[PDB]
Amino acid sequence: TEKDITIKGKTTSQYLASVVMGNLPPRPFNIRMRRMTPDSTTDQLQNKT
Amino acid sequence: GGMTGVLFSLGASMVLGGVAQMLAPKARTPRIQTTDNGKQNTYFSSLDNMVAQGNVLPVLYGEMRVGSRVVSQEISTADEGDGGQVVVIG
Repeated sequence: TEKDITIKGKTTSQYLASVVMGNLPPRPFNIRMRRMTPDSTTDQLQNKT
Repeated sequence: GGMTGVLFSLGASMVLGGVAQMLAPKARTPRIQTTDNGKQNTYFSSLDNMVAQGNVLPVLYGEMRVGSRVVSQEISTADEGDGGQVVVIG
């Protein structure tokens, strides 16, 4: 894991944030992200990333 | 050509400007402006940011906090990030 991110705040708007990192590893490589919060079962929780 | 007539001594001809001038070469005062009001700036102080367009790069010799010449000024969006992984925005 390179970096984590956590958001805690009431908002109903499509909010976009930015996080930078220093690409120390050279040569073409691969990048991924994984969600840790399980998907909401009902329609009440709209936490979509 | 053997003799050198007209010796033409120079005494007070150079004193007439002042006596300390022939021991020390004096100093040059700056020009006074009007919109500047009464702030008599000298040639070895600058407490404001200047513009580096076709100008000379100043030198510093000791102490005496100074301004600078701005080369690049830019505003961007401050991204969230520190020297680590703690990135809480709650």
